[PDB]
Amino acid sequence: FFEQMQN
Amino acid sequence: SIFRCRQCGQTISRRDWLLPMGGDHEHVVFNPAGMIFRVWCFSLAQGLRLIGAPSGEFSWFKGYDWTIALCGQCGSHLGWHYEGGSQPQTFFGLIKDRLAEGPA
Ligand SMILES: [Zn+2]
Repeated sequence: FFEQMQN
Repeated sequence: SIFRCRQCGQTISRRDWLLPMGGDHEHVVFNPAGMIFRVWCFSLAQGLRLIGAPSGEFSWFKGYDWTIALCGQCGSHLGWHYEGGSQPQTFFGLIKDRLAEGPA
């Protein structure tokens, strides 16, 4: 999940 | 003229608060996981929850550090808060298709 939210 | 979270209706921003960063409010960008986002820049937003501490890594906007912005109500990823920069110091990059536009 965190990977998909990184800018 | 206002933008709400598409998932739950939380009030997030306003059309009046669109910010043309580098000439345009709209930036099409991808992250290291290859996700593409249509990001709309806003001066101001509300109803968000900023998670973690700011990071300059992979920043799409020169001189700015980002924190992930979730909907403060439903926890949906809505974009990023940008800070640590100049003119302006801070702004929000919100994912257009995660917002619903409608009457005030
Ligand atoms: Zn929401």
